[PDB]
Formats: sequence, C-alpha cells, structure tokens
Amino acid sequence: MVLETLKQGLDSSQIHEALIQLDSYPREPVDLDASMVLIKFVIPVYPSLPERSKVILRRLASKSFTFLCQIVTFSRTIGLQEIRIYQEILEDIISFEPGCLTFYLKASTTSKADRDSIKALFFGSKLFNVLANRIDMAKYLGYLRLQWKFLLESNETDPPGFLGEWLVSSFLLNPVLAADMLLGELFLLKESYFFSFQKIISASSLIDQKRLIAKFLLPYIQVIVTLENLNDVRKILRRFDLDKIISLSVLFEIQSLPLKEVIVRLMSNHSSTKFVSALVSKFADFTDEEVDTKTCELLVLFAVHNLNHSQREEIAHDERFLNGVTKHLGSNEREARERAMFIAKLLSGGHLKYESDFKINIPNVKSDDKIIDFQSLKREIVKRIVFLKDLMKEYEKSRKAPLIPLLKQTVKLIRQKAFQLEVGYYAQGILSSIVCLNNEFDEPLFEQWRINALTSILVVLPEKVNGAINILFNSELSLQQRMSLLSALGLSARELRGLDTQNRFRKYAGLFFYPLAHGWLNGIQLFKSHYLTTLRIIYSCANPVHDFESMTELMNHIISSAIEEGISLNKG
Repeated sequence: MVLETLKQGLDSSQIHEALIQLDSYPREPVDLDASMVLIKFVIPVYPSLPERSKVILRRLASKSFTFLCQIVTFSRTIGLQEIRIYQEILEDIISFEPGCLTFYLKASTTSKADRDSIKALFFGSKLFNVLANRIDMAKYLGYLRLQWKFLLESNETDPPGFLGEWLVSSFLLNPVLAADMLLGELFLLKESYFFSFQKIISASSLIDQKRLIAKFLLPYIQVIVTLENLNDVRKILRRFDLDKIISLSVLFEIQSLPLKEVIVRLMSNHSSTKFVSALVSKFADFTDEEVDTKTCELLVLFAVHNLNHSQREEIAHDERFLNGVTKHLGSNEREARERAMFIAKLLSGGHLKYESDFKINIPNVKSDDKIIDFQSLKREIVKRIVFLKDLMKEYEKSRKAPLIPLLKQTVKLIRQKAFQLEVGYYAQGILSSIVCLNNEFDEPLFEQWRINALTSILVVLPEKVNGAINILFNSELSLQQRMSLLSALGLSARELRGLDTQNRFRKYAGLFFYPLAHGWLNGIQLFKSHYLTTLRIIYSCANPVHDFESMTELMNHIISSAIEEGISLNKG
C-alpha cells in the first residue's frame, strides 16, 4: 500500500515513516514498477532521511538489482544538483552493502539477458560511468574487490561459469589496478580465497580460462616473482591446466627467465613436443635477432628439461634444424652464429666440431603439494605505490622503516610515465622532500639513491629545476644535502643533453645555467669546487643553446673569479 501513498506526496519524515512501514512487511523485493516509484519520489531526499531509513533503502537496492539498474539508467538520462544526490545513493549502496553482487548472483541469473545486464552495470561499468565524476577507477575497484570478497565468503559453491566472464570483465576495467586488488589483495591472500579462484576458473570457459590465467594472473605473478617466491609460484601454476592455457606467444612474452623455466617444466611431453616443433620451425625461419634469441633459449630450456637424449638427437637431424643452423652461420651477428653452434652441440654429439665457451644460460632451479606460502607472494608495501599522490604522502611521514626502498620506488614511478596530468604539483613536493632527507637509519648507498631520485625528477620534468635551484639557495640544508643536490643538477643536465640522443637540454639550458652563474658571481673549497665543477658541466651541456655567447661571457668572469679565489675544477 505504501507504494501507492508516496506517489502523491510526503513530508521528509513521512517518507521515513512509509519506509519503516515497508520493512516490517515480508521482504519480497522491488518490482520494476515499485522501484520507478521509489526513484522518482524518495531518493531525492535520501541525504535528508535518518540513518535508519537510508539503511533499509539501500537494502532494497541490495536485493533488487532491477531497482539499482533503474537508479542508474535514470541517472544518465538526467544543474548537476539532482544527479549528485543520486550519485550519493549509488556510491553508498556499493559502499555499505557489499552483498549486492553476491545477492544478484542468486536472484537475477535466470537468463543470459539478466546476467549480461548485471555485468554491464558492474564491470563494463555503467555504474562507474555515472560515478565517474565522484570517484575514480581505483576507488571503484576497491569497492568491486569488497563485492567479490563478500561473495567469496558466502556459501555459494560450484560457481557458474559466467562468473568467469564477470571476473574477466572486472580485470579488464584496469588490469594493473585490478590485479593489485583482486589478485594481490584477495585471491592470492589465503588458501580459502585461492581455492575459490581455482574453482571459478576451472568451472569457467576455456577462452576465459586463458584470459584469467595468461593475460591477468601471469603478468601479475611476473611483477612479484622473486627467487624466494619461485617455489611458491610454481606451486600455484601447477594448480592449473597449463597445457591447455599457455601458447608460445605467452611463453615468449615472459621476461623472467627463472619463471619462464618453471613454466617450461610444467608442460607435458606432448605440449613439449609441439612447442619444440614450433620453436624449431621458428629457429629455421630466422629473421628477427631479438626474437631468435628468445626462441633459442626456449629451445635450450625444453631440450634440456623436457626431452630425452634421443628426442634431442631427432631435432639434431631435423632438416628444419639443419637448415636453420646454416642460416645462423650466414648471419653477420656473431652472436647468432654462436647460438646455433651451441644448440647444435647441445642436441647431439655429431654436429660439426666447434670450440667456443659460448653458452646459453638456462637458469637451473632445484615444498609440499598444495601447502602454499601466500605470505611470500605478498608485495613489499612500498613496491605497490602506483600514484605520485601516494609517494608524497609517504615522504610526509612517526616515519616507519628504510628510505632507500622509497627512493628506489620514486625513481621507478617518476621515470615510467610520470604524466602532464596534475603531475607537476606532486613531483615538486616529492623533490622538495627528497632534498631535505637525512639518512635517519644510515643505510648504505643512500645519497646515491637520493641523487637518483632527484636526477630522475629533473630529467622527466626539467623545469622542476626552478624550484630545485631555489631550494639550493633560500632553504637551509646541510653541506651534504647541498652537495648531492648540486650533483643531481649536473647529472640531469648531462642526461638531458643525451651525449653520454636528442639534446633534450637545449630547451632548458638557461634554467640550469643562469641561477647558478649568478649564485656564484653575486654570492659565491670542497663545496665551491663542486659548485664550480657542476656549473662547468651545465655550461658544456648547454653547448648549442643560442645565448651561449652570453653564457660564455658570464662564464669567464666566473672562471677568472675562481682562479683568484683559488678554487679548482674537478675534472667531472
């Protein structure tokens, strides 16, 4: 009955009363008609309603979907005030009710039409598109993760298979971010969750199986895999049917040799025989040096780990292999020649005598069925900082442990991408912070990393030199602080000049050169000598510029000044 009343009007505390009355009734759940009435007449006040009324409102979405769906399609139809209200409710729904996904799984999976509409809402993400102006993909995935975790802890067993699709769609939102949260921070947490993961992909389409394992799991494994990891990661891969899922091209992509080896050794002899064939043909048709290299080592791997003496000898007599050897000899890449001769010696005793120490270095790595140490897969916290936004938050820290990891991470991130977004702002803070760092737990090789972090910020964002050179003056740092900053300036200048291509430095020469030159002339051993030397470096690095003449004038005042003064150049 209440659904009839609201259509006409309602005091905001009368709307609350109607809702309370709705909930004392048997649940059922919201039909398309009732939700249409709810969206149009209630939601508009949502924020005004007491927390008790919001909760039963969200639960209605929790159990409908056909309701949620409507709230969504109504949002994109629709100043921005009204949509911001609807956005609110939408975010609070998936925020506070982590059940939705798993609820809809049971209720609205009776047809492919319903499943696909639910996928499009969550994972193709029509939902996220209406929330895009409010929350970002990373935050959304955060919620999505909690959505999976809830279903992962429910009593749902023997997952469907379209559930496989859904997961693929989840990863596709942002592979890298999805992998951090769904893999690193869920499916790879404990046995319980990983067991769920197996079921989900084993009870999943073959095509999807490949995506989940080859295009999402593997690359993540590659990000974390260490030598200490290796054992636990093979424990994880043996848990899947790799023989159906892994193609050469996938095996070619894998950068980690030890990982590549681990996978070669999980392949049946049937797989092995097929790949060895593929590889041999590829070896024979040898055009690309980089690709031939990857091919030869895959051969070596299989020939060594998966083939008998006789199968190895068979290849040695393959016309394909024999001809491929001849073409490698026809190479002018000495390396390519050696590669062939090596593999030929490796395969048989009757090959063509050929003395050389050249080899191909297969790893060679030497644990209980299904007892997996997920802790070892865990990723060093700092190593999973992805956004400069978060680097800076670290530099602003009762700071915990070592700094070299952070500096290492700063280089990684700033150099890889950076870009042109709101990047200038964060880089600037980060640089500022890094200059002021003291070695608090004096770790070896600090300073080097400090210089690296500084140099890389200066190289990626040259005009961040303005603030850096101002910090060298104005702010009060220690000699050392100054010395290494001065070092970064010179180092970055040289990188930008790229002679030691693309004079990426000419465009900024004067930004480095003048503040330092005046610094010298108007203000002015160990230190002055360094200053002078790094100024000399910057001066040479600016060797074409165009106002180089002006620079030269300033410069012999500085040089002549140095002479009297008695300071020395450091052949840097």
